[PDB]
Amino acid sequence: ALEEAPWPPPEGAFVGFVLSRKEPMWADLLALAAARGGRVHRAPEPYKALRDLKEARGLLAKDLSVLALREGLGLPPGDDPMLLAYLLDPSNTTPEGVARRYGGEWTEEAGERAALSERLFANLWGRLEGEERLLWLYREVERPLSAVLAHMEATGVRLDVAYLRALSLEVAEEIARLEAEVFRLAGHPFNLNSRDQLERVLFDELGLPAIGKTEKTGKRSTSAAVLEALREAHPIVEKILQYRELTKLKSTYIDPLPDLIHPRTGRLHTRFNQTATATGRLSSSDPNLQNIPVRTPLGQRIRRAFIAEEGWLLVALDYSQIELRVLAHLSGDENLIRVFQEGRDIHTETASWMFGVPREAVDPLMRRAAKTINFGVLYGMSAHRLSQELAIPYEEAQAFIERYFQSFPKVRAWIEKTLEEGRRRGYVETLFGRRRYVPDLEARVKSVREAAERMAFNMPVQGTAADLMKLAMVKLFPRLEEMGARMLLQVHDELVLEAPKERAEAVARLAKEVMEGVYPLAVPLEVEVGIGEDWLSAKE
DNA sequence: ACCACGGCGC
DNA sequence: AGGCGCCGTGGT
Ligand SMILES: [Mg+2]
Ligand SMILES: [Mg+2]
Repeated sequence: ALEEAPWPPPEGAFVGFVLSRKEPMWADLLALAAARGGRVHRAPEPYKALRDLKEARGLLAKDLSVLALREGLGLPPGDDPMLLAYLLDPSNTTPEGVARRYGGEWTEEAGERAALSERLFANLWGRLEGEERLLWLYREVERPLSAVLAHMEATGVRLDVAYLRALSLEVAEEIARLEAEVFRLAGHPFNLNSRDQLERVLFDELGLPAIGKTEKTGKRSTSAAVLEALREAHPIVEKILQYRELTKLKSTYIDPLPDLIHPRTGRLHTRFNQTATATGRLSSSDPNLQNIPVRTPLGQRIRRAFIAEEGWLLVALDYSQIELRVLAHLSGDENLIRVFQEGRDIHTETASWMFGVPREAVDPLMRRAAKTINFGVLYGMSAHRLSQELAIPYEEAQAFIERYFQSFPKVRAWIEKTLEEGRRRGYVETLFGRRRYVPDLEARVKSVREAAERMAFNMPVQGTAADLMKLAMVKLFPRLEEMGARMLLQVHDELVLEAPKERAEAVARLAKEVMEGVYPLAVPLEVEVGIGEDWLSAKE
């Protein structure tokens, strides 16, 4: 019943804190408190009081550690019931949600957050009793990873502001050309960013066929699915798509980046979240690195903005084909495993297995087919979309999917076994036992059920790839710290480091070894490494 | 400002 | 290929 004692707290208290805004690097610490045995201790001066703690334990511990690091304090994050909640069920992604689900309330008062953290931790710890695989993940991956991520977020990355000015101008110049042409074809200016105004132009004024409908507003859609089907019905459609692409790039990944350069540090502090996704993959925000375009040369132009400090270099490491390697491991398909053991081009081999021709006879269009099939099958691409993407009949798409499963029958078996297990147990799991609940496999609606089926056989693969990277980051960090090198960015299956140019080569060698050897699979883990003054130069 | 929403990236 | 972070719009 509310025992309130003075600051400082006994060792092993849980902390609660309130920030002026959600982003710790940019926030003022408004209040700080700790709780132990349900006894709450409120700090009189929060920043001063941070020096009394030896670690941050509690909800959003990593975020307090980032802010402490900004302030020159080494306050590592430790136990956090968010990590436990996320292990129990990855739909647990926010403190508000976790309190709602398991008891208590996420409020705006630091003492209450401290008390909540303590009770939630005990509760969730009990709920994990006997779950040895999740507990292994907590101890070997999640808790130690949180300290790595704190350092990554607090360190940040240098941007090339002169380059971004030049890129901005170039893109602005092309947007203006496209804009003028859309208006010339429409016969009058209008707001190209307004889908409502664009709907009226395309379908009422120009009279084009309206295929699809919006999802909730019930109007004629102007989505790329519609426009693609009309790219010939009128030249304005192609210009709209080009304009949309550039404006999305500019407004998302050019215009906002310089404003994200911190006044104190001179660096951009991408935020990393380890309890955000269905699969266990790390997420980033401000900016979201995952959605920098990867197909287009546009994406490359953004990566070029990320540069090393003067006298340093960036080292970029990528797990080549890790999703397919994991699929090979999980399915045990001996044909797929052989491709990788033999160190062969996986798409050329797939093509040559698929088509029963020698690898020398595989032409680029065949390799493109194999590549699309490889990932189509992984991601649950339909025959209809496959037929669009390769520009072949629908029946030929169907045949090509069946040819793949004939060649890789244990991949077919594994997908069906995985769906059966998910339907039986209500969840699927990764190699390490990270678990995702999949209730909608029972869904009545075809669309919703099929989405659940894709999640069911994607999560084991994606989440194994995720935890391999996360384990590798945990293993690598202490070794980099000792070389005076640092971890900066993680996205997809890639890790970006920064090191003094004198030690960049040795750092690369060390990181490649650690990542390739993180865990033994039925196939080799292969890491592509590059070194450069900017991220584009390092990963090309 | 707040919100839901279309649209789009992965 | 395939839940959500992101942008700008239009409503209040
Ligand atoms: Mg685009
Ligand atoms: Mg929405």
